[PDB]
Amino acid sequence: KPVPWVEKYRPKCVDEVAFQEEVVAVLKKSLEGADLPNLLFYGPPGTGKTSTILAAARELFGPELFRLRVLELNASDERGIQVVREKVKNFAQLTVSGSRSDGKPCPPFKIVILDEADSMTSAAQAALRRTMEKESKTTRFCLICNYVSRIIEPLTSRCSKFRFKPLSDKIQQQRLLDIAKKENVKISDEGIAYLVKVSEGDLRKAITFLQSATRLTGGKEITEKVITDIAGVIPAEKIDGVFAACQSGSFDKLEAVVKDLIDEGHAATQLVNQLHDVVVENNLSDKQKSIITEKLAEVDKCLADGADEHLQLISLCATVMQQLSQNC
Amino acid sequence: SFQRVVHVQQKDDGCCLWHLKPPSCPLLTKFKELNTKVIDLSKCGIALGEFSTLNSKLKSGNSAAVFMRTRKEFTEEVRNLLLEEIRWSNPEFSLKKYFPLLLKKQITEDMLWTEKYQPQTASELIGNELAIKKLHSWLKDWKRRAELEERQNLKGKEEESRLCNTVLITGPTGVGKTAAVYACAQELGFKIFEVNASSQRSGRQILSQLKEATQSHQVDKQGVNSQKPCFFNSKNATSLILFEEVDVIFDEDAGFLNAIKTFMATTKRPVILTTSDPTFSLMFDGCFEEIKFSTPSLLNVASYLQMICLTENFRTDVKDFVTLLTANTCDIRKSILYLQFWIRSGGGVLEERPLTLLPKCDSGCAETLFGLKNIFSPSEDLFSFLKHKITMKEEWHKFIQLLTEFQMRNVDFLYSNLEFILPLPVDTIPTTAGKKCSALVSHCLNSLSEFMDNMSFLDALLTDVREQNKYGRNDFSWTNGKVTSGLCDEFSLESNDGWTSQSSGELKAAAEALSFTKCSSAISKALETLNSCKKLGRDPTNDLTFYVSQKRNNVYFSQSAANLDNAWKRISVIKSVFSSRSLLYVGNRQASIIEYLPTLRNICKTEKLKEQGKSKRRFLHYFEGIHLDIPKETVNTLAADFP
Amino acid sequence: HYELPWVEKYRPVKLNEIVGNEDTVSRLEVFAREGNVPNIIIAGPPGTGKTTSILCLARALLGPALKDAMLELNASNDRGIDVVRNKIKMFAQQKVTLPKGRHKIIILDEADSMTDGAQQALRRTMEIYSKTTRFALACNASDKIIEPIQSRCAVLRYTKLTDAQILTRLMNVIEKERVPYTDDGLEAIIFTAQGDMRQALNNLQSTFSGFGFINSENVFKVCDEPHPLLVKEMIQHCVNANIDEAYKILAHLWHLGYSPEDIIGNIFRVCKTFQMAEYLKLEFIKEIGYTHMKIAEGVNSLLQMAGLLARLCQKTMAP
Amino acid sequence: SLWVDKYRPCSLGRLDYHKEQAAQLRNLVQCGDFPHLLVYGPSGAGKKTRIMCILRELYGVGVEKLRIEHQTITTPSKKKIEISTIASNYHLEVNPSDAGNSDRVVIQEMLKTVAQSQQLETNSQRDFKVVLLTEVDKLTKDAQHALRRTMEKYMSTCRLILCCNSTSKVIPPIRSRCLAVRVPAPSIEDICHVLSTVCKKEGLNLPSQLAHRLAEKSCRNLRKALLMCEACRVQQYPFTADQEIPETDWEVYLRETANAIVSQQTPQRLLEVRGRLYELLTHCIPPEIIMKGLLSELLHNCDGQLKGEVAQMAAYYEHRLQLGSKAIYHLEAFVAKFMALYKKFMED
Ligand SMILES: Nc1ncnc2c1ncn2[C@@H]1O[C@H](COP(=O)(O)OP(=O)(O)OP(O)(O)=S)[C@@H](O)[C@H]1O
Ligand SMILES: Nc1ncnc2c1ncn2[C@@H]1O[C@H](COP(=O)(O)OP(=O)(O)OP(O)(O)=S)[C@@H](O)[C@H]1O
Ligand SMILES: Nc1ncnc2c1ncn2[C@@H]1O[C@H](COP(=O)(O)OP(=O)(O)OP(O)(O)=S)[C@@H](O)[C@H]1O
Ligand SMILES: Nc1ncnc2c1ncn2[C@@H]1O[C@H](COP(=O)(O)OP(=O)(O)O)[C@@H](O)[C@H]1O
Ligand SMILES: [Mg+2]
Ligand SMILES: [Mg+2]
Ligand SMILES: [Mg+2]
Repeated sequence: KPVPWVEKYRPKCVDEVAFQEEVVAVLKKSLEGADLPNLLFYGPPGTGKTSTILAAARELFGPELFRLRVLELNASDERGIQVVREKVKNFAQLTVSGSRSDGKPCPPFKIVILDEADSMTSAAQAALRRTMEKESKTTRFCLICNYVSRIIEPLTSRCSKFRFKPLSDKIQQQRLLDIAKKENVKISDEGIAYLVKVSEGDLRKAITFLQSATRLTGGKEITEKVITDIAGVIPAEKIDGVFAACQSGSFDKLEAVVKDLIDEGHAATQLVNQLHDVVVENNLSDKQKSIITEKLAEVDKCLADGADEHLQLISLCATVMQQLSQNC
Repeated sequence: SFQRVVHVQQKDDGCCLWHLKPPSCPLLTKFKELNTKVIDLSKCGIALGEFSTLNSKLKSGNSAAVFMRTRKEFTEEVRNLLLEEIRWSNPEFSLKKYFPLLLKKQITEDMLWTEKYQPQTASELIGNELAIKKLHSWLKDWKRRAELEERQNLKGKEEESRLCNTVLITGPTGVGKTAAVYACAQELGFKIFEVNASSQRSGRQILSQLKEATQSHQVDKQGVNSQKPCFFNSKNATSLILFEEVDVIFDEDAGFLNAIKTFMATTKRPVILTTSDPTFSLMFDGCFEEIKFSTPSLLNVASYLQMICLTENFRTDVKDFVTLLTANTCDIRKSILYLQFWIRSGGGVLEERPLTLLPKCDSGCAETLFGLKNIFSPSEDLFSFLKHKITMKEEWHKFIQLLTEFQMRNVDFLYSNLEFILPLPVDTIPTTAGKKCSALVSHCLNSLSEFMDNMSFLDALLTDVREQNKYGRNDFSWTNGKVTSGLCDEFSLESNDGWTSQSSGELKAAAEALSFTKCSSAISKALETLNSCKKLGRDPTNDLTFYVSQKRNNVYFSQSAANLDNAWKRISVIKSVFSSRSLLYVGNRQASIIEYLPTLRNICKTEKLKEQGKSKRRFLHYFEGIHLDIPKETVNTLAADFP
Repeated sequence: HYELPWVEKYRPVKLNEIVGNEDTVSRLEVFAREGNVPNIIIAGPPGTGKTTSILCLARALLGPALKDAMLELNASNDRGIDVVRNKIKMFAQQKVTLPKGRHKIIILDEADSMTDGAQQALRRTMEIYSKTTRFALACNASDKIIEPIQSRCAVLRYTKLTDAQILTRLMNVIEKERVPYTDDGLEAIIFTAQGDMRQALNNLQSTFSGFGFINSENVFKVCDEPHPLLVKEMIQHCVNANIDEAYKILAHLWHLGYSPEDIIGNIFRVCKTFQMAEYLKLEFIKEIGYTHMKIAEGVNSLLQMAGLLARLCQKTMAP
Repeated sequence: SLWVDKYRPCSLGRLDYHKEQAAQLRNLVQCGDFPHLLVYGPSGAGKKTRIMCILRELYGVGVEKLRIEHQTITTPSKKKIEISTIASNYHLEVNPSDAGNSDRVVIQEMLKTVAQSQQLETNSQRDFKVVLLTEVDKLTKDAQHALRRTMEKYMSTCRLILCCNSTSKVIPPIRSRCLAVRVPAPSIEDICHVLSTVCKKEGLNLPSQLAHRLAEKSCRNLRKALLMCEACRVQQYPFTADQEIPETDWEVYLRETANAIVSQQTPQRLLEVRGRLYELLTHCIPPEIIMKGLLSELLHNCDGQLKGEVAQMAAYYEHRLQLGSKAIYHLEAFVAKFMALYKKFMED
């Protein structure tokens, strides 16, 4: 029966998304003419691209025709682009007559909101280009991505491009305070600030983690322990213990440290992320930073490949220990 | 309309990065001018033999050797000598009880050797003895029941017996399930009504055409009754239904399983099912007596194939049919058909081998089986080619084509026979001079490590021809692996790639050949100095020899360097112990094996230890005392040791 | 008046004109001479002469009764489940009078395209009816054939034709067709057809119909491969560890429109017969295969090609 | 029904450790809109016990009455594949990684069957059927993309409970929606208390120091501790202070292989270690386990300088094994490279 939090407090219409000035202005200009061009939104996640395009779809159409006249699709389908093209062809072939009692008839074009458009190979991108050219005046395409450089020349040239700069910490802290006071959750500022810090500037992960914490510990305060164990973030004491173990130069306590990390159920990818984030912002030499970062990249490739966690972390910590103790 | 697709960016004033300028440092302003001048190809012509194995001289008279072999029929003395030679090769074979039978079978041919040497009697079958005696006893009891029914009819005018009306037979392909059924039926005079997969067998057709075969008599009971009506729709003899390949169900065969279940319920005549799918024993719901055909012993079938060769008046050796059976996984049908094709083509190689344990031997069957004679000269031998140093271009091409022909089958040829192919001694399992000896051992070990590093590189970072672990996971796993082939006529419609198959095959073959050539050359130059160490008085040959099992020395070459019978008995052990009722709900699979199985083996070994001590009888009853219903054979298997 | 293609104009009509795979063709010759052919499955690369071999064997076995006692099913026919159930079984049950030792032949070309249900049905109708009919099937990848048919057949292996054989039959066609040529054109045609007689004959007919003279320039103007002298100069620069000239020539190749796949294919084909040391050849082959799997997996840019160039250069300058 | 199963807790109040975690899970299911649960932690931490506990707190008592069914489905390459499944009228549990790289069917079509079964079944209790995909870490990237789109599409009909030992191979859009349940391995005193409770419920009185030795030998694996306690109960009726902890038999086989490699350095010993490793692989033990065991066994004998090099070598060849197909090449090549490193290290 209920809905998740992320789709609940998204803005209902345009002009309600803060921190954006010209994107919403051009969107309102396009909506006043009742004609949305082929649209491309690029920006880091948790910024409001999906919220903006869904608000524009709700504004131009009616809410009873909002779901019937839009189609959300993802480009990471496992069966190639044949299934995606057949779904787009089926959606564009089907036409649903609509009527609005507000006074404005619905525009004839249908909306295909396609997410993760930057994970697309060039052959599939050209196929999508020819699909969009086949339905130029009957279906206006929406492409969602973080990196516009991955989209090849023809689709990028024929689309209205909009950049979404991620929100500041104060704005998302205020929005999370509004969420907390709206949903009757007892909240201190420190918890919301730590949520913003562990979400890494993504409002979607912050909202999801807040809803997860307030449903995991119902009718109770939201401490830092629950947020840390829900976001998956390794405690900083563990990271400092890793750094001290590598600085010691003893392999036995190194093995004990990684065994403690593994037996605590801590993910190796998160340990690698935190280790890299601490290594690159320290007073280490550029040679040490270079070798440590190269080993971090190789180990992260091994992890995404799917090798053993314990051996990968042992090797990365051995490289870090040798690099740090070489100067000693 | 052509509206403006404006790139809109929230470019705020500042940030020192929106409006950037080219760097003023001298390195990035010293752009080298691009040159497009390549060499001209019109002046340089491609000489003959540059990119190929083209040579000016051509061999004439060495090839195109027609055989024109007119084999003289063997006399009694030479035949008896071959019989005693095979008897000394296989002392556990009753070779006297079969030779009049095949001699009578042989006494301008239009038969395949599968049907020319078709076993008329079940005693003429080879291997699977318990299964065929079980089937023969079951069908003899059915004959006794039919004769008793006829006696009761002539006079007129069943838990203790436990005669279940159906045997279900399961085993590998070509072990002789249909041969066993037919041999038993002809020996006891039954009449088989066969339902094949080649025929349309839908439920209404099979019941309305074959129910009265079971429910009623035979109108023709004397005369021609050893004939086999294959059912299709476009002394007295008793009926016997047989379903060949029951596991093969199409969409046209609508309701076949319900039909044979009605046949199960309402029969008065024997019903036999034959299938090679091991999973069909689980899916089918009914009461049936189970018979399993195991894979027959390699030496017995090898002696029988040598025997079929003898009755066609050729002599040969045991080992070549051993590796022939190994390549075909002891499939008797495939081996018999290839043996017929091979014998009737006049033979491959005429080499004499005087053995006592006389005509010339006909070794070289497995070489032509893999197509290696189309690559090599008839004077060339495989291991002779592999042991010596490869220098010429044509020898390199022969090596690459051999490895390519073995790479499409995902078989590592040089890896499996690595002991017998390296220039090192191989024996069956039953001070400055020392510094130089250890240095030689170190050099040999470094070469071996380098080669095996390239082999790991080849498996990991090179594409394989056939995509490994496609339907099951990797080898030695107890999840599944009974992946039956397809059963629908609809096409695959897949989007697989084709180029990266023969491209990767050439790549892997070339890399494996070059790595093995490097390793063998390094080992050769390492042991070129072994004579100096032998003169010094110290012999490191005990540390250089290779210890390999007896079963891998019985073949000329192996497609695998492990033991598959070992793996089969293991996989049977884990599947049988973890099919018990209580332990059937352990879901975490890896955890289940590495935690439950060694502790269970420890429990079994401790239980056997307390039983050998003449202790109380109740110490046997821990397994039954926790309601852990494990069969005693597997408990005895778990209680032996860890290999 | 019609120009019959030289593939079909000069197809062999006897089994003694087949070049390549001497042992299997000799056994097919003796089986056509004597008779009682087993159910054969001939597997090999495309173009090596499998269809021609089985057609010549069927012709020499049958003779005047080839129109009646032979049934041919190619991939362009139906070959469905009902076809295997009705038509093949009916031909097997058909009564045809033939001399002693001769059986009816049901040729089933491209058994790879035979669906697994049709194979599952074809098992028993291959097994029982062997007294009157025989089966001659042909494929490329024998793994696509289900294990029961391979159990029910004899598996004959066809290999890639050695370059001497394709040269000899190319010279036979040339001396029968008065083709003006040089030896450079011979080497270019043999290069463009890697053990493929059909590709060699088609390329030869195409360049003779296009330009009328057989040299290397015309052949690579019709076949339009990346030129093997350019790839040889690539490999020769990388032997000397000159990344600048090698990347110059590869940038030239890339700007001509050659794809990554045939570029790395041509690099491997030239590098296989290149004149260098064995260890350097092994490391070059290993790095070429690694880069080729990278192209296979989906990443195929100039950066990967130049990276392979850098690795090949550095394998020489590093011990 | 061993002590790992007879005395397995089925209620959320029975969990003696992770009491705050159990209370949080109970409070989550009191809301009635719990999301997909990605539960991770090392093997033997109790993930299966926790998901059965939250299943019993979620549904009625009928989730104990389970059944075993085999499902056979068609590959897109038109082949039939069969796979076991532990299921009930309330929940269905299917391991999807038994299909090799063809896990995408066992992900998608099986979820289609659960969706249509939930559309057919009605019991007025809850509006979803829990689908439990144990060992989701071993799924391929293509299968995990299929998993992602299926959770995006099938969320209102079924709820997904994924169990894994690591979220490394798990693609990040999967973890962006699933609630993370980190279940760490319980501490030494937790194992001692669980062993004491189990032995007291079995009518025996074990000492504290034997339970502590068993907890230290088990390496924070509760199931291994329970099984070793059961084996010790087999060995001796009283829990003596000199009770020998039953060592894992393939573990001491691996230790003997470690003494075999470290003892003699010759290609003959390399072939003997190869044969022993083949014998150990034929027991269906996964190759990463022998990799980790070999690392832990040979790191005792090496000095402090060689440990980092052997560690990096082990990680590199473990990744080569995971990328590869036959584990024997990568494993034995690690044996060979370690053999060469050892021989060139003790010679100087
Ligand atoms: N500036 C903003 N104004 C209003 N809501 C915002 C703003 N930034 C983020 N949000 C909210 O943050 C949540 C997540 O943003 P979405 O638009 O759904 O996803 P996203 O920003 O496109 O990132 P993705 O989809 O992962 S690439 C939604 O509930 C939005 O309403
Ligand atoms: N044990 C055996 N002894 C002697 N000949 C055998 C034996 N097994 C098979 N054959 C020969 O192989 C021929 C065919 O065997 P089949 O019984 O048809 O094989 P199968 O057991 O039916 O397996 P399928 O039908 O291919 S799944 C027989 O006619 C015999 O010539
Ligand atoms: N060994 C050969 N000797 C002589 N001519 C050959 C040979 N192989 C191929 N040819 C020629 O190439 C033509 C086509 O050969 P095919 O037999 O059709 O190829 P294939 O062996 O059937 O492989 P496919 O059909 O591509 S699967 C023949 O008509 C001949 O002209
Ligand atoms: N609170 C508890 N009290 C006693 N025993 C437990 C408790 N939690 C788990 N166990 C036992 O520990 C073992 C852990 O195995 P399992 O549940 O499969 O976890 P995992 O899936 O992490 O291996 C179970 O067999 C169970 O009997
Ligand atoms: Mg979105
Ligand atoms: Mg059969
Ligand atoms: Mg053909």
